[PDB]
Amino acid sequence: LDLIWLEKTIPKSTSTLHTNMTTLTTNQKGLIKLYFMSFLINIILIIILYSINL
Amino acid sequence: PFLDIQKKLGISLDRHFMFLSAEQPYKNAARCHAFEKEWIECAHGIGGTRAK
Amino acid sequence: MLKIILPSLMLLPLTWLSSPKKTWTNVTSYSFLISLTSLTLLWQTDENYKNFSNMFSSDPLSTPLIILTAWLLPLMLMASQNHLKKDNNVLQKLYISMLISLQILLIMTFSATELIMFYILFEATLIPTLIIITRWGNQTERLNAGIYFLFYTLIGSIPLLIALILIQNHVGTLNLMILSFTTHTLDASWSNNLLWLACMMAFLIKMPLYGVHLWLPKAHVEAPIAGSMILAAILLKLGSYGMIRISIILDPLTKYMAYPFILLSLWGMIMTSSICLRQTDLKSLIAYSSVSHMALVIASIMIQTPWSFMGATMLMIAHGLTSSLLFCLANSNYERIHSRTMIMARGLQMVFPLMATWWLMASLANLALPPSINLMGELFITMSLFSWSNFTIILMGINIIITGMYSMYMIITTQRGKLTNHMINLQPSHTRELTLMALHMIPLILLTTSPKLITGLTM
Amino acid sequence: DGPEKNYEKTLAILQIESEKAELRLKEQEVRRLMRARGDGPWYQFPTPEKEFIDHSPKATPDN
Amino acid sequence: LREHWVHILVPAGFVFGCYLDRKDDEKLTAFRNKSMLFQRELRPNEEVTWK
Amino acid sequence: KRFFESYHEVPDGTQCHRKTYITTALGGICGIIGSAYSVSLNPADSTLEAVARVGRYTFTAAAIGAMFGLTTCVSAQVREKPDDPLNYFIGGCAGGLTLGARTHSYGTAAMGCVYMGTAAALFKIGKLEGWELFPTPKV
Amino acid sequence: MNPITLAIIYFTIFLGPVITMSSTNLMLMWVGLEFSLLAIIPMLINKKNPRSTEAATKYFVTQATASMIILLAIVLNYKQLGTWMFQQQTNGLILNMTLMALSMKLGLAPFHFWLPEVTQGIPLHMGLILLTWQKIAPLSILIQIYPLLNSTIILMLAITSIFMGAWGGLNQTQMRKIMAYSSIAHMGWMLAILPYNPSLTLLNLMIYIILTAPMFMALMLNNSMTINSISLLWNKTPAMLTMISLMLLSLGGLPPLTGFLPKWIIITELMKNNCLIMATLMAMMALLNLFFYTRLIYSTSLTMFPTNNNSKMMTHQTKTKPNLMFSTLAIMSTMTLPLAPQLI
Amino acid sequence: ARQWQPDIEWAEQFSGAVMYPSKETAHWKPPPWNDVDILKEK
Amino acid sequence: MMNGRPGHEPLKFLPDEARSLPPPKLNDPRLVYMGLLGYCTGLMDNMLRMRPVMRAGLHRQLLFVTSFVFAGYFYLKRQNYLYAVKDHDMFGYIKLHPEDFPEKEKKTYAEILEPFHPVR
Amino acid sequence: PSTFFNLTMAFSLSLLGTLMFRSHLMSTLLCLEGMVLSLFIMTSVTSLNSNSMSSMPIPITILVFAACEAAVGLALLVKVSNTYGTDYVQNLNLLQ
Amino acid sequence: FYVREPVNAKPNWLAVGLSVGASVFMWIYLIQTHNEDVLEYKRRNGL
Amino acid sequence: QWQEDPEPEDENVYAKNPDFHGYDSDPVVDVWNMRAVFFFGFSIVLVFGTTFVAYVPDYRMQEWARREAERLVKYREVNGLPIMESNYFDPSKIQLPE
Amino acid sequence: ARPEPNPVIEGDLKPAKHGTRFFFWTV
Repeated sequence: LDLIWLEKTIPKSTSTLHTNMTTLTTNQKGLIKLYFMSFLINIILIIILYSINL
Repeated sequence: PFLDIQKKLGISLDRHFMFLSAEQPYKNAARCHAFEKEWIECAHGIGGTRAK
Repeated sequence: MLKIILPSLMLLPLTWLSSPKKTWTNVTSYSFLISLTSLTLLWQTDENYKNFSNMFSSDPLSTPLIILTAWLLPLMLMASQNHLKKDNNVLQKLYISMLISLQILLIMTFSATELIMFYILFEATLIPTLIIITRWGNQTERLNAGIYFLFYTLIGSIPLLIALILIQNHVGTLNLMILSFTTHTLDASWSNNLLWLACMMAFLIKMPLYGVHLWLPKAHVEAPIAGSMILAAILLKLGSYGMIRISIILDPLTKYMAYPFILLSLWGMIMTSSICLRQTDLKSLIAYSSVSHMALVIASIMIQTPWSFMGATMLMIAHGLTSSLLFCLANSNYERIHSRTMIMARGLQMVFPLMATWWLMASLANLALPPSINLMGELFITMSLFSWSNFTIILMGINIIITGMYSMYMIITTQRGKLTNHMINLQPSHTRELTLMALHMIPLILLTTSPKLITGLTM
Repeated sequence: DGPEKNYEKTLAILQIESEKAELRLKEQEVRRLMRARGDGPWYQFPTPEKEFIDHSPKATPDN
Repeated sequence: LREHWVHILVPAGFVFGCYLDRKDDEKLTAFRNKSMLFQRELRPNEEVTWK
Repeated sequence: KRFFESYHEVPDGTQCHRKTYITTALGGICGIIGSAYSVSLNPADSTLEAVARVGRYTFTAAAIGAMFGLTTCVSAQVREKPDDPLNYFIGGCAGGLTLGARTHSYGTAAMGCVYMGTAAALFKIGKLEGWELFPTPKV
Repeated sequence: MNPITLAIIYFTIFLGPVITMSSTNLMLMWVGLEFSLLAIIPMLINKKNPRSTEAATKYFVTQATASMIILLAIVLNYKQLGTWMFQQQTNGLILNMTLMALSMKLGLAPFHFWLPEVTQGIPLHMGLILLTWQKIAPLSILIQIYPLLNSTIILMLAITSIFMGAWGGLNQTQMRKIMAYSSIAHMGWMLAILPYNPSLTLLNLMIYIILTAPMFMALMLNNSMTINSISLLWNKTPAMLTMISLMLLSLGGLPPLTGFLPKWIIITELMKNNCLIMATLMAMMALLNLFFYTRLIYSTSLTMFPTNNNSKMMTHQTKTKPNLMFSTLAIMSTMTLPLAPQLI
Repeated sequence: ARQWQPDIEWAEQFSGAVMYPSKETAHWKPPPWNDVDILKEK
Repeated sequence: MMNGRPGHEPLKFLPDEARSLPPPKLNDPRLVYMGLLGYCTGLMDNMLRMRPVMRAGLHRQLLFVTSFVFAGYFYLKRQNYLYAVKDHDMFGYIKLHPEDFPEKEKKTYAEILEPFHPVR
Repeated sequence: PSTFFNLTMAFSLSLLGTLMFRSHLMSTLLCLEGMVLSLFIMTSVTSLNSNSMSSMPIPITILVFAACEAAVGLALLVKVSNTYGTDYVQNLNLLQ
Repeated sequence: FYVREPVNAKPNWLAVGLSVGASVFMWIYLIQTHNEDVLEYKRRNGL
Repeated sequence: QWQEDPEPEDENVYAKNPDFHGYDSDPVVDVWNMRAVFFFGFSIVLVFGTTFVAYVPDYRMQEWARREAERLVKYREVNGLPIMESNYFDPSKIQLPE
Repeated sequence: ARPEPNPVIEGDLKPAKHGTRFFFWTV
């Protein structure tokens, strides 16, 4: 319960959770086309966020 | 605006031409000139929240 | 209270301006006197809390600590004159100043009227501590330990920041005096049930609770002796002081929102006490001893009966002094032995006759021998806990039996048995080592003569 | 100096803190009111200036 | 002082500390004799109950 | 939009059908958006491969949506408690589990259960306590 | 650069934000934005290294399309109100465009991809200007129009930025990009309070400028674009190790230092306005930013990384000094907190 | 003995264009110190 | 916020109305802080430039301690005004719109039944 | 009237273009310009039917700034097919 | 001493006099401003 | 392997300075860093402090209350009043609800 | 018709009440 279960749950898990996020969020081609379309997606969603909450 | 260097300096390089009812060349009034006046002499001294 | 503080600040100029050879004595001699000025706050002929000025106050709960915070700076600077005597003359003056700022900040935190003044100063103490642990930490793992000490406290801290700004909007001032004389009764909603957790959780984290205490074993292990003394004696008690002043508000919810922690602490007290029973690193065992004896405190600052509170105030001041004494003597063995292992270094009394007497008295303070404030403290928390539910004696009864076993085992396998054959020969005891101890226990003997001063706000 | 000094000092500290507290709360209510009501000097957002409206007689008649 | 001036630094802090301390008292002087518990008429030749 | 809102209008634990449908849609919508960002950046190799990923993300998200909706609604009826935040937690608990499965990982199910459920529970509390999100400036 | 050209460009890079701020006719605000775009591109390619041309060509396309979108908003307004400037009546979509566009020039949230990459290919110096004297212009336009913008979007871009900035930063090891990521994050806080109390945006900016400007002139004193490079700071110049430590922890919100005030008052203002949902999540991941700040702390100060023998050679030679600005902006930044009430 | 100062290996991790290297990200290599790529004869 | 107030000086630092307010005492703790803040800037500079920390630039040390302080008096003089305007503005509104800020009268405890949650 | 919705959608169709590169930097720099024409046409159109002559300066200021803007854009383009022998965007992936 | 003699061999007598002299102008303006200020404040209000 | 120093041994400070007190290596600083620490530590803190703390008078009023009780118990018993009446705030003052 | 100008706060400035009322700043 000390060491592994109480270190794997609270202290270590939170360590693992975010690292995955950065890895997935920071693994970017670096190509402009990809990045830009993401700008396209954003414009679309924000257009909607306004639309549906008109 | 954010930094009113214009009012302070008294210069008016950017205000004289912001609405249709402003001085038109050769005193040729623009269209709608009958209302914008009526809609901005109304909202003068009354802030926007109450110009709305 | 600006004599306990301004003269303190001036210590920093003295550590820097003073000669490299004379820097140590100017600083230690002067803060001994700084402690003497601190003793003036104890003059409370009447009940009224002494509100020195708008921002600075001292009531029975803070006064017993401000004096301890001022007292340990001398001692901390005397226990770290050995290690840190191999430095470049500008690393020392940094360490000395770091120690000085801790009590400047800690003196103010314990002597602060506005709860957010507590928060800003509360969470500032991490900066000086993290530097002491990470910069001078001997082991490869202090970078890790520092991270654990910063994040566990920080993630708890931002919820308290939101909560205190929240009550300021709800009530209109975070002044502990007013908040007390004003009607702040939470309404047992689901949200309030969260507010309560927000305010208590940050305090519960630095007061190691069974669930979040892994930071303290890791931190004290690689921390230098001065950092380990500060963490055990003053740093952990910052969490207790906070729980006493913050639960003045959130009065109704803790009646039923405490069960989770109370049970976490009492079962935690048993398991933390027990793992002390087989832990090879001595500093490790003292740290878990600190978790268990602090798990008793969170179980008295939550039952909230007059006796609990001053049981808590008695134990916190007492255990603070005892723990340091244990951490200080652990270091003296570590410096000659060069290893934290408990199994090595057996038989020391045969070679260090007196340090062993200090070891024996420290252990008897660690376990509850009766003419000691340590026992009075536990006896009282035990009583109230019994009042909360007669069954509590079983769990607070397995802890007493275990606490006796590990406290004596530290004496039996470190200071008795046949001498280790030939570790690097163990040079005799310095007079500094022995005084650093005497300075810890002579006050423990004197306070036990008149326990009234450290009894808390309740009594 | 005495019990008198701290009792009277603590009451003075409470009056300053009580009065500061009442005012801080009233600010939040006044600031809620002027934002929505726009009837007070704060939160008076701007509209064009009539100092530019041209009231001259335009050659173009009827306007 | 042969570089012993350093000594005064800390002591001096105490003096300024007590001075600044008095300043606060001077500031928090309302209720000097209005504290119900201690409201008394000034005895002869006393212009301040507590200073 | 009058649609999604409906989820809230009828008391919780009642009309699970509509709840599950609505919850499934939201998840699916998020699936599409999520896949889109996942395809726009970190593109695929072939159009089909990416169409698949859209599908994968959409379904997984739709699933987490469904089980959340179903579990929370049912947990309510069975427990005969419509405003007990726990309901949602059980639901979020389940939702995470679906995510875990679709990712074929027990561990994810762990974090998923706790984190996801907690979040959903907070949504219930939020609605119960009238917490305001993205509030208009009222200073 | 023929010193004349240097003057013309620098004047434009400086007339660019200033026209924006001073004018009220939006058009004149747009060309202020346009001049900044034209002036910055020459400096960006000064080394003319292959990385640089990439940087400028991205910065330019991202900046140009956003500039065109801002103009479209002004053109549309002109039809919905004869005025050349946003008013209470403005169609909501008209304002939202301006938010997205201006949030691209400032590089906030889902449009945060260009900044980290241009911050990576430009010199440390032009990095500062690209991060701090080019944010003043767009923010001015937003701060002026705050009464009218949407509280929902801003918050979403705010929260997103905080997250993206934080998460991005954790992985990065190149300093230029760690700063680019921090700027995205701080920029997020700034835009969170804009709808509620613009005056605080101007504090959360200045403090960011008074924090980042010393931090970058520190990175370049030794011109280290790597943490490994900044880690050998202890050998190259030991004194800056102390303040580099505090400024970076100040950039994150830790309480004794000046950096807490912007986060503290933004949280106080958001709770005053009841966003205790949004504010809480922001503060929490704000704590992620300090983790990567402290990881750098570890490498540069709290632990001494191994150095190279050839470094002894650089010690011998007198180190060209850091300008005075470093000090005045390091102290006013690391410790002004005792003077917060006046600042706000 | 003496506070453990970081060895070469502790230092190594901080090299590489990304701290926490991904599946494909690790394949990348640190940017050239001169900021000028060797590129090609072109 | 406070901008848009009647009479606002469009680009002025501290309108003369701020004359009415008391001047900041030169030894105001804050200005004294700014002084120390300054001395430190000076000392820090010496350090970063590798000069004897305290015994060098004794002219600069003065420029610093005296630049920061100079700045203070004239800044604090203003910030003080800004805060003072805030009350003038705030208090006035409380009156001009009295009904909205009505002086309530609380009841004495003898009448107020406050709930008692027994600790037991 | 509708005339305006065609021009506005022209700008959005040009928007969709600049935001979706197709391996030709020149083409993009050419799409970008399609917007400026649409903005110039719309600004001129409304100014003309509002008889707002005080504003005609703008329709042209828009073009003058847009021309230089494009000049800068093309010099970057020439700089790129001097370093990579092509304007193709894929080449622009060093900053990853 | 120094092979490559230090550029800062001696003070910049100018840098002293504009640094010292500037500061003494600051004070004499600052202290003047305060007493002058006090006065106006005192008289502006009743006293 | 990189260049780095060979482990520094810890000196037997007790080999030279056989009167080492544990504070510093050179002897005079040693003596003057214990002659001032035992003194300021023990001689005028544990002694003068305990003297002052012992003489704090009637700390927290508990010396006053053992007399006030005695007069109250003297007064209440002789006048026949209950020694500790069962309601403190008088019932008359309280305005109960209906 | 025209609307009524917002009323005018009147009087003279007096040092702010109790000083900057920021968190714990006696000021």
